[PDB]
Formats: sequence, C-alpha cells, structure tokens
Amino acid sequence: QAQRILEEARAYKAQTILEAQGEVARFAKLLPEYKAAPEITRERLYIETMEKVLGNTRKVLVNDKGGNLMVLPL
Amino acid sequence: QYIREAEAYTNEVQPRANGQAQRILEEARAYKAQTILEAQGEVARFAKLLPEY
Amino acid sequence: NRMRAEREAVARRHRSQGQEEAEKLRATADYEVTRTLAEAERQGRIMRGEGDAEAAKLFADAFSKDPDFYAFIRSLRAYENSFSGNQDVMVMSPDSDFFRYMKTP
Repeated sequence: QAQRILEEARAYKAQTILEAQGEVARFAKLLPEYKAAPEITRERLYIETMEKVLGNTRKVLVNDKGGNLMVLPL
Repeated sequence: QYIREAEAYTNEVQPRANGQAQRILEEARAYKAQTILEAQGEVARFAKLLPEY
Repeated sequence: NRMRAEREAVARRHRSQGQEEAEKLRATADYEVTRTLAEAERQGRIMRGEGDAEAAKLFADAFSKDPDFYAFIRSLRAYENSFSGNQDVMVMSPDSDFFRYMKTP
C-alpha cells in the first residue's frame, strides 16, 4: 500500500530528471556550434522549421491592404 | 386497497430517505477531507518550485 | 383482508429497515476509500513536485548561458507541434519576409 504509491510517484520524478538531462545535453553540444556560425545556423533552423509548419497548414497568399475575410468555422 | 397501498408507499420511502441523507453527509465529509489534502500537495509543489524561480 | 394488509406492512417494514442500514454501511465504505485515494494523491504531489523542482535548476543553469538562443530553438519546436495538425489556415502576404525569394531577382 504505502510502498506501492511511493515507488509510483518516484518513477515520474525519475523520468523528468532523465528527460531533462537528455534535453540539456542536446542543447549543450549545440550551443558552441551556434556561437561559431550564428547567422548560418539561424537561417538553416529557421527555414527547416518554416518548411515543416507550412508543409501542412493551408495557406491563402492574398495581398494586403484589404481588410475583409470569412473564417467560416464549424 | 388504495389506503393500504398508500400506507406501504409512505412507510417504504421513509427509510429510503434516511439512507440517502447519510450518503449526502458522508459525501460532504469526503469533499472536505479530499479538498484539504489536495491543498497540501499543491502547496508543497508551489513551495519547492518557488526558490527555483 | 385486514390481517393480510397489516402482516404485509410489517413484512415490508422489516425489509425496508435492513435496506437503510445497507446504504449507510455502503456510504461509510465510500468515505474511507476516498480518504485513502486522497491520501495517496497527497504523497504523489509531494514527490511529483521535487521532480520538476529538481529539474528546474538544470534548465535554469544550463539555459542561463544564452537565453535568446534558447528562446529561438525552443520557440521553433513549439510551432512545429502547434501547427502539426491540418486544421489551420495561414493567410500570409506576398510581401512576407519568408517569401523574399519569390520576387524576380
């Protein structure tokens, strides 16, 4: 009973720590690379991320200066 | 017959309500107890996180 | 018919008295189980707090080297996850910076 719920929570805590460590280690090794070439890394990541998001979400590509639209939700 | 039947109905419902009443009271205690315990946990979490912030 | 009625009434009465005791005992069980469930939930939050509280120091000291850079990496990830589903409509303009290389060189 007692031990049961004790170890149960303890696992979540351990998972967080382990997950945190991994993410930290990834951002660690990558930080010096960014400092070496900030502009090049920024452009690469920026385009890589942008192509992924726009790859799925629909787009209009309509010209500005006209303020009218119909969201048409459901 | 109606009279005899009516008596049964009146008599029958009477212990029925008593049981339902005890449950209500017990449910309130549970809420109170559960609420208090929930606060402790949440409060403890906030306290631990506060120095980090 | 009178004897039947009075006897039948007493019978139903005796049956009904037992029924309320049952419910009373039933409700008592509910309370105690909930108490234990809540008790367990309390111990869980305590430990569940230590987890994120302990990890918060790792995130802070690690990412405290370059906040702007960490904001870039993290913010980009968020977009990919937020727009993952095909339930959005990005009404961009042709003048948009990302479309800077769509105008005749």
